[PDB]
Amino acid sequence: GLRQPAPFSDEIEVDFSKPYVRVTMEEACRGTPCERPVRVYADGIFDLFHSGHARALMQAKNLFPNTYLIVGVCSDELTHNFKGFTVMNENERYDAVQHCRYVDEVVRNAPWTLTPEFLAEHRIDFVAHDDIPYSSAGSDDVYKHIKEAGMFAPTQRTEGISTSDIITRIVRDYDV
Amino acid sequence: GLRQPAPFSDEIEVDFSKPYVRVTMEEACRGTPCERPVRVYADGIFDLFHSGHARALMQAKNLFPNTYLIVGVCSDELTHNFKGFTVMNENERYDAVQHCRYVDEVVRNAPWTLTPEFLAEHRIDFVAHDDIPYSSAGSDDVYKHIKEAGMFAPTQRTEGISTSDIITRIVRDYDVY
Ligand SMILES: C[N+](C)(C)CCOP(=O)([O-])OP(=O)(O)OC[C@H]1O[C@@H](n2ccc(N)nc2=O)[C@H](O)[C@@H]1O
Ligand SMILES: C[N+](C)(C)CCOP(=O)([O-])OP(=O)(O)OC[C@H]1O[C@@H](n2ccc(N)nc2=O)[C@H](O)[C@@H]1O
Repeated sequence: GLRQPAPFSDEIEVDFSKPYVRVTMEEACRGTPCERPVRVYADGIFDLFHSGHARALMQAKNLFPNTYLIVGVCSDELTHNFKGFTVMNENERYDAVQHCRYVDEVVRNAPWTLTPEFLAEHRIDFVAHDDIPYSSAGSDDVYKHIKEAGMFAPTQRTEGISTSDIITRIVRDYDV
Repeated sequence: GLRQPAPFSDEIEVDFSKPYVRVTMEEACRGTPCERPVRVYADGIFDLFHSGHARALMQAKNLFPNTYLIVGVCSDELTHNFKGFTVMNENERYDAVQHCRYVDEVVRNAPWTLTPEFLAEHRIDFVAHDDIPYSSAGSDDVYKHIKEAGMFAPTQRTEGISTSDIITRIVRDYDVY
């Protein structure tokens, strides 16, 4: 099956000879050549990595018939600054994502807002995340530019599980 | 890489016109034919499934060059009866193990002590778990017979992470009291 964790982006050599040329939704759905998988990026904190996360990564991996899934995971410094507390530290969250079935590669220290430099450096064809506007603010939606450029592929959240729900059962369990 | 969850054991067509014949450690380490991967079984609760669990599965999957890893996950009733409380219910625990990278198959309602019939029905060659005697009790080690029969392949625990440690950090961080 698989035997080794998904590598960090550092451990893979990319041909910078090939220029950054994206595939359209239409070519991506028809199935790209073996050598040229559609490169999908999904980003997250992935704190208390749970099945809600893995299902999202599963959907992003299946967006197209030949897909290579890159998962960016945000550092503690960024997450603390813009969102709040992490139970698991950055190294533990990098590690958990590496053992997910659907992942092909893990970028550490992922950015909060995606930049043209980052998308070009990782040769990203599409970005996958739920469709709810992510406002971390000074912005209404950090994904707005990605949706506007036609590169956004929405996934569905798994109802009935989340980091907050899990923490909440654990504190309820502890109180009673 | 992979696209679909690891299947549950009931979703897989299994040829029984094939006798239960175990491979020895020695044949296992040399590499079995492509069509006869070494079938390794690892069992657990997998509550708040974390990297220590995943690294145990990773080791079990790497024991031999051509390995098929079957992961047994115990039901809530057994766990509550013999070990203690679960944060995740059995369906959530089953599901999480299905998304682990190293798993080929998942057996639900896994037994507490392995029986000859279970080991035969799933055609298990080796059982992987850490080497600390697991006493649930009326036994000193529920893996005792597996060890004596030569089918036990010990994995190493990942230091510094556990279901308990995680619960403990969460209580410090968010509990009102
Ligand atoms: C901070 N960003 C904007 C750079 C990345 C996104 O940050 P986030 O807060 O959505 O991260 P997260 O770790 O909460 O979720 C990562 C991904 O898993 C998904 N997810 C999470 C919980 C859940 N029950 N179902 C899900 O499908 C989210 O929709 C998201 O697509
Ligand atoms: C109940 N049994 C005997 C049928 C199954 C064993 O039950 P358990 O309590 O060892 O289950 P568990 O979910 O705690 O552990 C599952 C597997 O993960 C391993 N594990 C757990 C935590 C950790 N930090 N490192 C690990 O390597 C355990 O050694 C075991 O091999």
